[PDB]
Amino acid sequence: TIQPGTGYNNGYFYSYWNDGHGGVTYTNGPGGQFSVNWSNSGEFVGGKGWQPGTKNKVINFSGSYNPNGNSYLSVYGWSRNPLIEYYIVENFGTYNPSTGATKLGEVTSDGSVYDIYRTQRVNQPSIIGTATFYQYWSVRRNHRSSGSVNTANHFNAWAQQGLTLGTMDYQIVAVQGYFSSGSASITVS
Ligand SMILES: O[C@@H]1[C@@H](O)[C@H](O[C@@H]2CO[C@@H](O[C@@H]3CO[C@@H](O)[C@H](O)[C@H]3O)[C@H](O)[C@H]2O)OC[C@H]1O
Repeated sequence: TIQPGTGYNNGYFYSYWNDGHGGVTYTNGPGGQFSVNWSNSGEFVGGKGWQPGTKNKVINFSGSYNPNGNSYLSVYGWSRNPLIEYYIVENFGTYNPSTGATKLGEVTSDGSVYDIYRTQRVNQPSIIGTATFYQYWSVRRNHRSSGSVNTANHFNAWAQQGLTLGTMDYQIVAVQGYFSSGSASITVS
């Protein structure tokens, strides 16, 4: 188990963040592996990947994802200038993050159709401090906890629809939770 923060572990960049609430354990394992076990958590996001991401990375992931409540499993990362939090959501718990959001298209990639959305966070934490910024979403219709994500297909379709990214910051497979419980064990490559 590690403190929230960022660094490298067995060759992979990791980011682990929470809102301080308690109830989440993040573990870096061998190779590209990480595990998250949480019980009546606050908000948190943790996973392994790269710093910086690229616009055409093929990300592979495999393992087990057992949320009990509000949680996502996503390729997750940020761009700078413009500041964007983005999500290629492969699975989730009790909440589809695109509920109520404006649908801005579809993309077919890696065995499923994804629905595309933009949302906005207002004065929320970010990689550069409290800010108001857009989120880009690709929400997979066929949920899964293993597979391959051709991020180019998503970034290109986003750009097509006017969801353009700035300079890439980190890019990970992440388990996210908001006041929920669960376990996950995920291996990235
Ligand atoms: O030490 C600083 C960190 O705390 C900062 O980390 C980022 C803070 O925001 C994270 O994203 C938020 C929560 O879950 C998301 O879905 C919300 O919209 C986000 O508001 C991101 O995970 C962290 O990396 O990074 C900069 C540091 O100075």
